[PDB]
Amino acid sequence: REFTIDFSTQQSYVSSLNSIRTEISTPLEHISQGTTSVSVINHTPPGSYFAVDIRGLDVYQARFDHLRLIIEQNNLYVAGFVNTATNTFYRFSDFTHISVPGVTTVSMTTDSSYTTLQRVAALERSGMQISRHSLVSSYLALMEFSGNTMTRDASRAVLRFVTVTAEALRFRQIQREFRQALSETAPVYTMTPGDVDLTLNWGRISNVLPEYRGEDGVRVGRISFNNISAILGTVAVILNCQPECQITGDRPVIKINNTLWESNTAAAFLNRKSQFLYTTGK
Amino acid sequence: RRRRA
Amino acid sequence: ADCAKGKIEFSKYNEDDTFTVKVDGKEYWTSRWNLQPLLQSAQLTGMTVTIKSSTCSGFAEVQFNND
Amino acid sequence: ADCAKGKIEFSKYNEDDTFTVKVDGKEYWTSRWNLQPLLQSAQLTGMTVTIKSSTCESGSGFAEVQFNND
Amino acid sequence: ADCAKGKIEFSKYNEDDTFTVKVDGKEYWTSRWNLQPLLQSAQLTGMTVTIKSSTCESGSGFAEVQFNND
Amino acid sequence: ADCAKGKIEFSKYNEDDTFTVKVDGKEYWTSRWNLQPLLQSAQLTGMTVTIKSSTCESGSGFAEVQFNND
Amino acid sequence: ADCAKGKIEFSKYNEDDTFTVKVDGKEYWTSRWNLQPLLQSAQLTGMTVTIKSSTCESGSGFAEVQFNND
Repeated sequence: REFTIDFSTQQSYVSSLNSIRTEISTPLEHISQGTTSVSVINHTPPGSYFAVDIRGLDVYQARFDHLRLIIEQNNLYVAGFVNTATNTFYRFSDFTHISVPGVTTVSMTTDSSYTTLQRVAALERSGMQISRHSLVSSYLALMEFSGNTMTRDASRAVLRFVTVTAEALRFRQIQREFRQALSETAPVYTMTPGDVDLTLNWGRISNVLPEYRGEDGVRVGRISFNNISAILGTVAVILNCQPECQITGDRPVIKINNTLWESNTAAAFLNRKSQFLYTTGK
Repeated sequence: RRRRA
Repeated sequence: ADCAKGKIEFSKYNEDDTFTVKVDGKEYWTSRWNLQPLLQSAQLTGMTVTIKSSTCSGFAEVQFNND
Repeated sequence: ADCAKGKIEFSKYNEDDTFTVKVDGKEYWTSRWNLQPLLQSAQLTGMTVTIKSSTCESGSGFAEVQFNND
Repeated sequence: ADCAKGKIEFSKYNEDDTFTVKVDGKEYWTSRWNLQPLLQSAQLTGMTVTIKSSTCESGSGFAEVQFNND
Repeated sequence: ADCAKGKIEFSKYNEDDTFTVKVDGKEYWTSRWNLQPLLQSAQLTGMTVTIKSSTCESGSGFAEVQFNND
Repeated sequence: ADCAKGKIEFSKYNEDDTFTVKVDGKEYWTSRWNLQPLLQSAQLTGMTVTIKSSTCESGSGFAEVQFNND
């Protein structure tokens, strides 16, 4: 399947994301209002992907229109990017199982981890700035890119595009914050430490939210939600609980004082022995 | 395994 | 003997550095410091605890079960 | 006496290795090291604590505290 | 030997300050103080543990245990 | 003085028996073992910590810290 | 040297009371008593830990470890 993400306006951008979510995921019964929900990605076989055509970098103009992202459907990872002018798929080393017909596949030495990408890009995501202007620069970098090894500028471009496509699909919070950059004012979106933490906790969140039944709160490691509006304002799409669903153990949640806790978080602060014995037993 | 993009 | 079985209704750190729990309507205390985090964890996660002792006052044997 | 009952508003490790909690608008400190992680667990989980002392003036010490769930 | 691998079915603090876990239908005790909260947290989250001991009969002691992510 | 306020970005135990935390872009260390589980729990639960010290120089030691759920 | 940076694949309490973690396919042990709960908490929450030591071969000891949120 092919989808467009159109950056022309906040309307076109949010419309694009919503359409993708509707096609690839199903609302949770207990976290859904109108057609705005936390949804679970529908099961697809391993290696299934969808394509995202990038449009509207120049508002409503049919230009800058040769970038396509290949997204593994079950986990929303960007597996690589396609230059549709050269018909070339630059594929990260951790996605050799993703086969795209009709294109020349360039298998890259670079893996898609944020650790690798930030290193090669010399750019940390916390404090990363994204604007319409830097999305155009990112587009140009990706269409100039050639070869099997990610360059600094190509890595910066992927960091920016992954944030405003796949991570925004996952997190309505990132959708809402970034979309201001698309307005006529053209402000800068700055990725926050909270945004970053959300992306790092996506699997854990995905394991916990299917258990939510209207508790007063949800606590998943560093992540806290205090009501359904906070959940819906933050999270849009979760994994179908995939290996990212589980860290250790087999208990998704503990209800404590009408708060739904990730059980591993509670376990990780309830595993201390007597403090006096701890501190004096050096 | 560290978070993939 | 199984002195008490159930959820911890409250726990209490005492001025003499012992630790009290109320289980099935009865209060019991222990002087074993490592039981303080173990009991509070049981209380927070909803474990069934079985207080055991030769005289069912003080205890130093307790079983923990997930609900 | 029951000096204060409620959730822990903040906790604080002090340079003399005592430990402060604020409950129902009043601050109390304990020198019992064993209470430090137990009070942190209570604070994290929204436990209702009851500070018990013979001196209940804010800024006073305590070494007895009850932990309740909702 | 690897005596038992699985989730902790119950745990027990013992009057001699040892600590017992039931794994794969068999009970094992340890005198290692530091294992008490580590085993209880494994228990509450359903962590699989591997008990390692010279003897594997229920009632055996252990001083070595692996915490797995299964 | 309030040296730094924020969530803990990382923590680290060093061979020289110091425990470093990074808060709001600044690194501080403590050798109070009491503070290791308190700080790590704060880190993994996302509490807001306020590092407090007489002097707030970069890389300086601390033994006072406030913990807030938010 | 930075020996390993990754999630804890398993942990083990050893007969000599040291504590072993497997990170990035290699096993590392520590005698530092303060680290045992911290390492189990890292394992439980899937924290990325950075093991630093003078030798990085599997079976090396360590005393220095960083706990990261990413």
